[PDB]
Amino acid sequence: DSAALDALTAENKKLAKQ
Amino acid sequence: DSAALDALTAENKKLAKQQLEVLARYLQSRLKQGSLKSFIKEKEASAVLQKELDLWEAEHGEFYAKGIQPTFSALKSRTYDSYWNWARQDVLSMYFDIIFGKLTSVDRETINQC
Amino acid sequence: QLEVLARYLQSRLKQGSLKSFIKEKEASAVLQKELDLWEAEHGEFYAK
Amino acid sequence: HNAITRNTMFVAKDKAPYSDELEQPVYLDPLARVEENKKKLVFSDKTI
Amino acid sequence: ARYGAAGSTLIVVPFNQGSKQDVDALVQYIYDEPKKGGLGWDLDAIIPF
Amino acid sequence: QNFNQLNEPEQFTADFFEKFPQAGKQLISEEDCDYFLMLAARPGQKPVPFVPVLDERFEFFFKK
Amino acid sequence: TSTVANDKNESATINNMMKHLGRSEGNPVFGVFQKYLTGHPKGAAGAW
Amino acid sequence: YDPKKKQMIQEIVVQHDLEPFECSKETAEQYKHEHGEKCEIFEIEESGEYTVRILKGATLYVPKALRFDRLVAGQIPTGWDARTYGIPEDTISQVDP
Amino acid sequence: YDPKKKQMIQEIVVQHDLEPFECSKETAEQYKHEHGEKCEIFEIEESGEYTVRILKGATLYVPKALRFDRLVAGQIPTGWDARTYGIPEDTISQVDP
Repeated sequence: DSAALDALTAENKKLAKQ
Repeated sequence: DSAALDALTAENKKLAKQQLEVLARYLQSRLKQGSLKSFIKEKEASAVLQKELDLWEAEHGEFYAKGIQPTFSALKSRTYDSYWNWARQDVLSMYFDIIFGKLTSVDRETINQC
Repeated sequence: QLEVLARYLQSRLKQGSLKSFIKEKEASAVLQKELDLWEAEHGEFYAK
Repeated sequence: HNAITRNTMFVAKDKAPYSDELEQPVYLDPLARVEENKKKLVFSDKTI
Repeated sequence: ARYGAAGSTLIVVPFNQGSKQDVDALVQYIYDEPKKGGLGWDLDAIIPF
Repeated sequence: QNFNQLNEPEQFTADFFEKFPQAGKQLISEEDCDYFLMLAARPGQKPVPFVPVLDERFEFFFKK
Repeated sequence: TSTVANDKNESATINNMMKHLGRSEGNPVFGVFQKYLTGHPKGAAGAW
Repeated sequence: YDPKKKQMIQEIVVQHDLEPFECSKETAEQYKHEHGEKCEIFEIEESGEYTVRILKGATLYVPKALRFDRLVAGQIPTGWDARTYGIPEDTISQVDP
Repeated sequence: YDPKKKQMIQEIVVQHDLEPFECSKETAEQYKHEHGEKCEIFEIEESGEYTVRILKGATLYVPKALRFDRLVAGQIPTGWDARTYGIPEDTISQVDP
């Protein structure tokens, strides 16, 4: 789902920002 | 599809895990030295201790086991020596029994108290 | 970087490590307390 | 018995025995005594 | 309180006669001097019922 | 023991309050006043020939 | 105390005391208000 | 109040900048006033709230619990209520126990 | 006490695990007693001290300052000392001002 894809995008962005 | 999304998640997790192992190897930090080695070693030690305990409890039984428990403590000693106070207390208690009609000399409890 | 990656992976570098270990050490201490009770109540010869 | 059965043991007094007009006249008369009126003990100007 | 005569002292102690440690600790507590937390007593009778 | 002893209630009342002299000295408690008001309105009973209380049940007591 | 209610109430109280005790008209008491200079030290007020 | 878990707070100087947290403008300004160079406050222009970041060298109070050894007290019977004596709820909320 | 900088502490729930800090066994045990699953205590076998890690979801008290608007009080003159009246140092350290 788009919600799952956005969650994955947020997780990757979070790792990159950390 | 959810299968494709899970595959992407697994690929990202795999990359992160490989980077994690490379960094741990570089730092000489062992991700399973305090873990899982020490843990299975202490579990084996506990198994040995439990084997000795099972020997004791099978040789003696449950009642003997819970009965050999020490219970003595000098801090739980209760010393009673105030006969001096209890004498006057009992004298007065019997005196008011007499004056309220709860006691007569014929009763042998009176002679015992006296 | 190591801690950031472990946090991202939800891998705990001290869950199997050092928590399970101090817990099993406490359990072994309890067992050794019972064993010390038995051996102090009966002695070495009776024990062996 | 009424208070225990009805949880009315403490009856907060909403108003003083004297009105705002008779507050100070009662303060300044040592002989001012409350009188009964409608079953309530209140100060009246007749006693001031 | 009802029976303790002059000079009598009743010391109630917890004690497990089914443990060697209580036996040793109790005799040590009875015979040790008061300055070591004992009683400093010499038993004139024993009634192990 | 049985309410048939109340068919001659004056002497029974005298014996009862000779046994309980304190009853004739103590005012009726609030518990027993509430019990009395409930007995005065028990269903299946002839409504009492008096008015015990002036309350929301005053019409009930007055008219039944 | 340099508060509205306190100063008004205290002036009224002193005025009513003198009016009831028949203080001769034209003989006011002079009011001292030390707290203007020393502040209000709660308990030490009346002592100062 | 659990005497076996008597709550206290211990002062610690932080050796690392905490990740920023969100709060109102007033609280962020208060944080900056207290800490200063050891705090950092920044408006989220999208909403209006503020982000506060506590920096290295700042003082924090991390709670700790002390096993207190006075567990027994002579207490009014449990379930004692001022309501059962007719004291009104407003007085109960206003005055001290 | 600076009324323009009245110190207060604000309760915050942490959204990130703080880096471990070192302290004694007693203080680490107190921290674990208070927080529990939200704290991690471990002994440094090299020394004997303990490291305490505060985890996500724990409660911290971060100080804040409030610009208080009562800056004026009637105060005993500056430099007033009980020593000049002959009150001994031990009494000064024992008793209240």
